[PDB]
Amino acid sequence: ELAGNAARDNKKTRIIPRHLQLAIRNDEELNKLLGRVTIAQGGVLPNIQAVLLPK
Amino acid sequence: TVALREIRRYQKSTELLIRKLPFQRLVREIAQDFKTDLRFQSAAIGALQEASEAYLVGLFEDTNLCAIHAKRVTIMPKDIQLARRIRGER
Amino acid sequence: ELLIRKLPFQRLVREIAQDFKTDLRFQSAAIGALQEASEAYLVGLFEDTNLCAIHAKRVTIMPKDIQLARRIRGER
Amino acid sequence: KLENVFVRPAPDSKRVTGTLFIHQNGIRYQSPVRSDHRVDILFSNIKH
Amino acid sequence: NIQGITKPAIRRLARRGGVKRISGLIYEETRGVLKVFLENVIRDAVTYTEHAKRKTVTAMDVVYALKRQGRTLYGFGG
Amino acid sequence: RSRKESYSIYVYKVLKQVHPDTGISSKAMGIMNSFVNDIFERIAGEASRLAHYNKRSTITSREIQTAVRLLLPGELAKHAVSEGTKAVTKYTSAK
DNA sequence: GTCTGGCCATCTTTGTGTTTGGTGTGTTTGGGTGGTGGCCGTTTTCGTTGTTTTTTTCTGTCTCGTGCCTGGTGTCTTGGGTGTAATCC
DNA sequence: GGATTACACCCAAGACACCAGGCACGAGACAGAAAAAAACAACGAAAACGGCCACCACCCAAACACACCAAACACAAGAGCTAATTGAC
Repeated sequence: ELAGNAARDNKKTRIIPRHLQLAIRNDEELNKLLGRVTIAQGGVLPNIQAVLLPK
Repeated sequence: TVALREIRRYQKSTELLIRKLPFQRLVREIAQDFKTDLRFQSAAIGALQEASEAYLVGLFEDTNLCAIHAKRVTIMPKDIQLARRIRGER
Repeated sequence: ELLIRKLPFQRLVREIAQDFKTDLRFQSAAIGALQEASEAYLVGLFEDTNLCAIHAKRVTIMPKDIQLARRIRGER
Repeated sequence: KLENVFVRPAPDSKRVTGTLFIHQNGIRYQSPVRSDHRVDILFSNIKH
Repeated sequence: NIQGITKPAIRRLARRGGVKRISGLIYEETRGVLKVFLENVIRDAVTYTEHAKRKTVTAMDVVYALKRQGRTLYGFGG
Repeated sequence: RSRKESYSIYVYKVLKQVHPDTGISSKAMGIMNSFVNDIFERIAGEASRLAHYNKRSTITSREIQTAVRLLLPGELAKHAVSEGTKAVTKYTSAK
């Protein structure tokens, strides 16, 4: 369910590993459950630290 | 500015950032120190590369956290050593 | 020797246990093991906090060092 | 002489390369930018 | 063959990790860390292979060696 | 030939049950199969350890339920226990 | 010109499906014991009370350390400038 | 005679991050007299844990059965890697 939501959010009709990674790391309970697993071709969440942003 | 452009570009893509042949040569060089005439399925090398890059990216995230904690933009070897000590690796 | 007082710790443990099932009994060795584990855990956490505080060129440990330590450990 | 050497502690806030000279009873560091930033060290005063 | 991990590749890995500025010794430090990691993982994999009485290292050996370390990997037949 | 089993058809059926107009790549189907196998292994290992702690020769639904409670977080464990109890009662009521 | 988007002209092999068929789950019945249930024992956990005294605490005092502000470095890039350069009346 | 003009290309400067020194105000350590309750010991009561014996439903095991699950590869097509740029600002 969450992976299909994530794939529609990207306007795709097929689920790829990227959407699985986004669904897992975006859900608190799942991300706590799958805390040690790495997903091939899953990537990382977009995350830029506050102090690195330009001024 | 190009640094942030690259950060945005690389947190979007998922493609492997190491060239395949250098990583294969490194793997074979390392493996040759445990047993000669070993063969590797291409999927084994692919899995190793995925795991190694995921590990290195997580380590670089912890290193970035340490560097920001010290109030620095620049990551330093002492940051890496501190992150690896706190993880429980060194 | 254990540093947290034994009876206050017993009362804390009972108070926390009062949420998951009403009117539980505890072995004494259970409370002793809990105290040993808690103190070992806290000492390790203070080690990591001291490492972070020294990293920041300081000598005083502050709550953000604890937060960084728990983040790097992978604690929620 | 040994050329293009930095000294620590620096005699001035500005880090500048200097030349180290061997003399009869010690060594002399001498900055090219200012003659007044000489550091003289006697052999008798070196422990290690 | 450890030189094959060039400086741009480490820069790319740090940029995907969100790192904005990089020292000059980070490259050697990272090469050492990667070498240690790969040494451990390949040693475990080769142990699995020798036990299975094989001369080829399969993907199952790598997956079990990562499960041994706690680095569970999905998508390779696990 | 090599007739090796997987969960691909069941995952596909579940997907079409939740998302009708959405497909899945083969690499994601592989990842989902690995995920199912992993979770199975975790639950079965916990159930085995519990059975051996309690000196029993049988893995029943009580062991499975308490392993689910031990493993999953609060709301997730609650929903999963609800689903499991519902299914067990519906299966037991009929025959 | 910045930036995230909704799309393109071409690459690549994937993704959903039908198909053949066989094996693996499903029905049937029989046996043996594991696991519930009940009943009894008795250890052990909670509960309280008195007396002692170590530990906690409130507070004061002073100083040392944290945090803010500064000069100067190296470094990439943008811009104004000028002298080299030169031909036309 | 001598001035108006054509042309590479160098130096001043801005924006970015850092090590080191200095200065200051406060928050934390240390000490001291005081209130607190942990701890030690004692005795009492009894919930519940460990054990035992019985009895049956539950799961393993055969054997025969048929339908759901596997791979091949037919058939249809996801949307990347490629290059320019709708749309607010």
